[PDB]
Amino acid sequence: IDPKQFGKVAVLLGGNSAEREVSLNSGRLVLQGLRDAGIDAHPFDPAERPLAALKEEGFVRAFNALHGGYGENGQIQGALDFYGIRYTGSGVLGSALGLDKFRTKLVWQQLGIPTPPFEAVLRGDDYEARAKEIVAKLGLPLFVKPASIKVKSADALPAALIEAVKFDRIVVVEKSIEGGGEYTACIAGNLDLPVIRIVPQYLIPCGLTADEEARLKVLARRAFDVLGCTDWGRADFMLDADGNPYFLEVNTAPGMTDHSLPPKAARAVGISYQELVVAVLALTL
Repeated sequence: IDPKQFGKVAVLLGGNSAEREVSLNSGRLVLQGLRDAGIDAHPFDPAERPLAALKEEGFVRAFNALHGGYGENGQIQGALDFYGIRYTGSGVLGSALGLDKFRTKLVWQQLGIPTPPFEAVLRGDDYEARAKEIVAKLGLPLFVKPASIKVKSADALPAALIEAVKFDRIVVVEKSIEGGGEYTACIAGNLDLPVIRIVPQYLIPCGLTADEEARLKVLARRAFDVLGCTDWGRADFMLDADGNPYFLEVNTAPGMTDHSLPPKAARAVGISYQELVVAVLALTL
């Protein structure tokens, strides 16, 4: 790909979210890789510059290296769509739905994409009542995940429901999957990237058979695509003790630091950092 085909590129980085510092780190490295590949790239921090400057300064496309908040929830995607600026990763629906664990899991359940069973808790519920019904119906341990804390005993759940409804009007109480591990499949166009095991480090080889890895990647890519997400991201999943997968969530704005997942997945099969960034930007052509 001739670098001049990309035109003038903005690397979106920084922003106003809690994850600002990680985004600066991603962005600085994406910018450098693009510039090393000959691409006319420039940083653009939307916490500090007005979004209209993109059109006014002739930027034709953006590599989005923002994390969290408006960088990942469809807001900046919508605003860029409106200004005619192409960008990496998922459009408005994919991004909005991808950050919404509740609706992601409803879509999955209805389309047969396996995902851990769960109950919803809503700001204003009888917290003490629900806890009782939820532990009875689902078991322990549970995870309390605000839609947009691990709980191991029944009487600890109320306090966690009270606390988690402070962060979202909708709280997903999810059954924990035991005995298999946590994994992630990085998605970057048609690049064939290996499954990574996540140890709460990132572990390659993930320790599954090549056949299992191959079928889980197809399934992962489907879990991602059915939400409207396209081109670039991750799908996280648990395996139970027999190797049955359960998808947890997707990520539509993955880290691009030197210690982030996709660079580690890429390097493991001989794809350099620079090649990864160029290929992900290439999808916007």
